[PDB]
Amino acid sequence: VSSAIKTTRLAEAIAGIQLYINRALNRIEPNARADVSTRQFFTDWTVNN
Amino acid sequence: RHNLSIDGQPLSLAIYAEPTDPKALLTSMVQASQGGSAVLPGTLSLYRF
Repeated sequence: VSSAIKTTRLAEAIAGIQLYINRALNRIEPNARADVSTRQFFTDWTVNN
Repeated sequence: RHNLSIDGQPLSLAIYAEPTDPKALLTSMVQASQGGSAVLPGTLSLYRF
């Protein structure tokens, strides 16, 4: 990204973890725990994302 | 990444630091050292003063 765009530490942490969750749930990174990925939080990912 | 909109319009107004005005130029008279004439010994006239 360019130096012009700004953010906050908490906002950037949220963006990073959101990206990680999407990659894990969509089988993009191997060895993802299939038991953990069925938690109620991840089932409702359509509104928790 | 480059701080543009979906259409490509920039989102930050730029600056250029306006050029520094016209310039004043002046001329001046110049003088130099000048000498004078000399005096020679005088002739003796044939006539009275």
